[PDB]
Amino acid sequence: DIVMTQSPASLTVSLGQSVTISCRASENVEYYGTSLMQWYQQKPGQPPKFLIYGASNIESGVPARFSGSGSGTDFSLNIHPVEEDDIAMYFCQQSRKVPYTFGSGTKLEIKGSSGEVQLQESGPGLVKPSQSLSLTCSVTGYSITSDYYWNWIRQFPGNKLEWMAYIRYDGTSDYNPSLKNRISITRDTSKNQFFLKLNSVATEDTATYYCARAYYYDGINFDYWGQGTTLTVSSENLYFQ
Amino acid sequence: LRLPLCFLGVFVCYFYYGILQEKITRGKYGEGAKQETFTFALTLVFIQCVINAVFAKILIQFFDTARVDHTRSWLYAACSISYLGAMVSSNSALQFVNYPTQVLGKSCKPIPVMLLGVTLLKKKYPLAKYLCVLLIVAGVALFMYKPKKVVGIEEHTVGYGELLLLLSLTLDGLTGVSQDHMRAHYQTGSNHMMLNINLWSTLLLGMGILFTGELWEFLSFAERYPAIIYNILLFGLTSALGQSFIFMTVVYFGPLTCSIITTTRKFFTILASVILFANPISPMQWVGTVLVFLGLGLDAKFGKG
Repeated sequence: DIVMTQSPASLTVSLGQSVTISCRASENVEYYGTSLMQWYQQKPGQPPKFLIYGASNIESGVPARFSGSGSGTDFSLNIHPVEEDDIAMYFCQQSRKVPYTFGSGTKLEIKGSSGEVQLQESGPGLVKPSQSLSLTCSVTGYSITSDYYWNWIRQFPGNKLEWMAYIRYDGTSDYNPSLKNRISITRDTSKNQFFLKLNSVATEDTATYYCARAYYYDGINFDYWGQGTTLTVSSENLYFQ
Repeated sequence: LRLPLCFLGVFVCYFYYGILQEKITRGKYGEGAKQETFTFALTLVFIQCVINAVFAKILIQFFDTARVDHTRSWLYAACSISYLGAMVSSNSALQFVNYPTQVLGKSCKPIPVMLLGVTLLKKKYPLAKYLCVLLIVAGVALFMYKPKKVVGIEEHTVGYGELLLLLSLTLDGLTGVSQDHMRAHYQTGSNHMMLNINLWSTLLLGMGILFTGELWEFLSFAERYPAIIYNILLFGLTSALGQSFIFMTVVYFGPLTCSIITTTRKFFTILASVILFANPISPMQWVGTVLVFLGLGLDAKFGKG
């Protein structure tokens, strides 16, 4: 699969400087002349926010300052007038092949320091290894039978994202080839939920799990995100800590 | 073998396709007064669409199925309406004009594609277009147009056949635009697109043929000459096979080989239809086909996207 690489680990800037973040892919990510690149922004303790699709089109509602450029296997996100609002971690993602991947991410810091669909996650907090686990995502204000993809993603410590799986309203579902033999995804339109089930968990699954909604246009775009639920797997009952 | 040295598949498939089309459409059915020309065009396109759809379904089933389509149905319907319109109009054009003229007219997609691109896409081709198109224009003026239209077809109001040819060309251009846009924005594989558009066209054609009261009616024609029942079927099958073989050329040795093969096949079909069925081509005319084909090949060679 493609291994996305972000060269600048972290950067320091003042207010009134042009900031450019690079991103590279191991294989060409253009299909019939269209580049399949997405850029997201994530503030601390918050789910990522969808910013750019296609490497050149600014999502509606994003301030005009943000822009993208590049092609082939090199892309760059540029903001000339950085303000106080845009201080977060920026991720670049590719959608050329089924196992969608996210980069290691780059951190930017200032020197000197009913109508909408609501998604809510739930599940156990602490679980010993070698035991099956289940997590639920509930959707309100919308019907999961309409034209939208519903995805499960997880983020490890260190903020290394890894898309887990997704299900389409048609009932078709897709899995990550690495995890295809362990995890299962199911849904229920009567109670408007969808569940992710993991078999024989291990200590390596300690992470934060999100359920998100996405639509396909020049590549999958995760428009809406949930609050995310923590999951810690270890050989003890966490008490007085 | 299996290399471009002898790609017998596409060659024989489309050769039989063309010969069968010329035989069935312009066939001299009946004798003397009791003569009934082939006035049915919707049925043939419907049969061809059904066969293409079933072959595409079998091909996708027997080949990779991991891919998941992302296109929307209404886009498929919008493409299919223009696709079936183009096919039906082009097929009906054969009831008035000669077959070589029909194939020459249907082999002039560059003009409409350039026109639509300039009008809407505003794409600029400083040398690829607007410079090599003069060859196509000169060739088409040589063949379909007389010196000053005063000898031959004459300068009288052209028959409905040429207008139908123009309609087919316009619909083909629109279909190409829609297919290109859909592929660019949704990344749809060839097999899924062909299957979906063929299914939509089949449904629309069935509804139309039933409204027109043809299927319920025209079967008497087949009864009088049962042979047409077999031949037409074969025709349709051939087309499907070609598509399958075309897929190979897409994955093997790129699309330039398929384009040149299509051009040489069209020239060979012109030669066959002028040498077998004896459809005389006036003098100072073959040069027109030469000019058109040379321009098409040059475009496919120089200044090709």
